[PDB]
Amino acid sequence: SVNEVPDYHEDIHTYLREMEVKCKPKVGYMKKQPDITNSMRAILVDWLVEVGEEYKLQNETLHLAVNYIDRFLSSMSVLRGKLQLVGTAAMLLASKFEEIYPPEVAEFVYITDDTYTKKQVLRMEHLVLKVLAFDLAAPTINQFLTQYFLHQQPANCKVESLAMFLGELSLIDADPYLKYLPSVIAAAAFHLALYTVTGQSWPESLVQKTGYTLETLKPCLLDLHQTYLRAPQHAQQSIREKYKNSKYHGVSLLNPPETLNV
Amino acid sequence: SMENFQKVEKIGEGTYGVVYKARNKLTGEVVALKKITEGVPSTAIREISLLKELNHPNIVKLLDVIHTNNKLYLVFEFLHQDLKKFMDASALTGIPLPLIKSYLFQLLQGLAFCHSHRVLHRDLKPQNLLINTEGAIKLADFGLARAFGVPVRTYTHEVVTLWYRAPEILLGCKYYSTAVDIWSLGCIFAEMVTRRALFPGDSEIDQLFRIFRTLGTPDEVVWPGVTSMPDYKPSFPKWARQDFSKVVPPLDEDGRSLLSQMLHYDPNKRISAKAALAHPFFQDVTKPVPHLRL
Ligand SMILES: Cc1ncc(-c2ccnc(Nc3ccc(S(C)(=O)=O)cc3)n2)n1C(C)C
Repeated sequence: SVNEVPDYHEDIHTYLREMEVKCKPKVGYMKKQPDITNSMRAILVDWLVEVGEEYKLQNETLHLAVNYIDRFLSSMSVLRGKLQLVGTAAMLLASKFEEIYPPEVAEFVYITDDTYTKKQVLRMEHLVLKVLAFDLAAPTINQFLTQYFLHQQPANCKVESLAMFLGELSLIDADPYLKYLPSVIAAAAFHLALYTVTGQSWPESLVQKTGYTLETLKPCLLDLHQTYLRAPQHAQQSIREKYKNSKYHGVSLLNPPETLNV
Repeated sequence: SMENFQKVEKIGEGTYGVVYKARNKLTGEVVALKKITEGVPSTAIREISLLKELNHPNIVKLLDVIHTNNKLYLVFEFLHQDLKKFMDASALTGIPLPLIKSYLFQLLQGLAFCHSHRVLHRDLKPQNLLINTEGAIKLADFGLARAFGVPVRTYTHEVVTLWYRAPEILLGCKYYSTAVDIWSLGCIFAEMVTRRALFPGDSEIDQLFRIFRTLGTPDEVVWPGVTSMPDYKPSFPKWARQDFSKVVPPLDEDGRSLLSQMLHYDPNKRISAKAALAHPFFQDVTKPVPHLRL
């Protein structure tokens, strides 16, 4: 269908592969932040997940906002009392980029419980645009996932939802997931979802599209499997809650496989 | 910042803001400056973020963004006029066919590059297609553009200036894609030949009926799924499809073939910009300068 852009999907994929390397956050940044930690970031991202539920935002919007925050924090030292202001301005920018109907700024002030003023949010918006040099069209896990889903034989809604869920879980933990590119996390999430639901594996057609094999995907895959196995006990639960919904075929209620048999 | 720019004159104006011609005092470069609540508007965020990625000879170049507490200036390479002005200035000459062909070829290159980079333009009217004195034509005003995913996801409905809007938008389809932009360029190709808008409707229903009167009212055979579309009405008059040679009489056989593939009802069958580049209409394409002073 033209909805799958047959004449452009390969150009687009190549382009996104090229951009994900250029838009890549600094793997080591959190060590160099004097005041914030991986756990404060996990809290912010989980809060953004809820904000997205409350305002019925697209998953793509969430992923974009996390990309902005990570890129921002890669050069800008931020105190803990200001982390949520960065995150709010990021979600605002992501909404204006990606949503048909972004929430208004007042709504973004209101969900911080008036921790910050409208003026602070708008000043932060401009700072984030300046630091990112307006480079907002970033590739996400989601953009690779939707292309990978076209290789299913045939389409399985539980596989799709579960792959999204796993991609989303990766956003919460900077360690380990800052070290993996979006295309790779999506590939691991897709393989893992497909295997959990159908018993099948990363297809040969996606080896041809991406150049990735279960061998190149193994490190990410081991990380993701652990994250999946431990998800019920993680301090942050908003993604598990969200993916209970029938919108996502209740996939967070599925049991992870005990082993991968790689 | 602005100390190096000397404004020359106003050239343009819509909701986005205002555009001036200006000059860089140090380099001599002539530019267009576009000067721009809920903070930075989404149209400017989209325009700037998308244009930073799109460097191509048939896409207007964004040179700089000057970002102040108070104001935002976008600095573009200067082009002399829009295609609308040029069509009017060519009133009783017509536009020579080598120029029409060159313009369409360039527009298709610019568009294919947009689509290859996951950007839908969504407002390809002649006012957004800019020409210079060297024979170039370029896509401009990416305020209404969007970065798409593969496959596409529901986006803003009722997009595209009405005369240039594709039937799948007019009929309210849940999804639309790259084919919307090809529909517009098809309308533009016709218009370069006649100097008159092909489908000058005044409402959505009148736009549809004008389309139907020229191309036939579509049915399941020509366009599967059409009778199930959200705004399709089984009461729609049934007009016969009218010989393409009557649609744009001066067009030869190759021209007629390409126009018909750009104005195909089924967005699945409509030609892509990339494939159109190889159409036999362009066998002899060159890049002449425009025949009039700009
Ligand atoms: C909205 C916008 N953003 C940037 C431009 C833009 C960029 C570069 N060059 C020009 N030059 C120009 C435009 C129109 C005319 S006209 C109406 O007098 O024929 C004459 C010169 N414009 N634009 C255009 C589309 C106004």
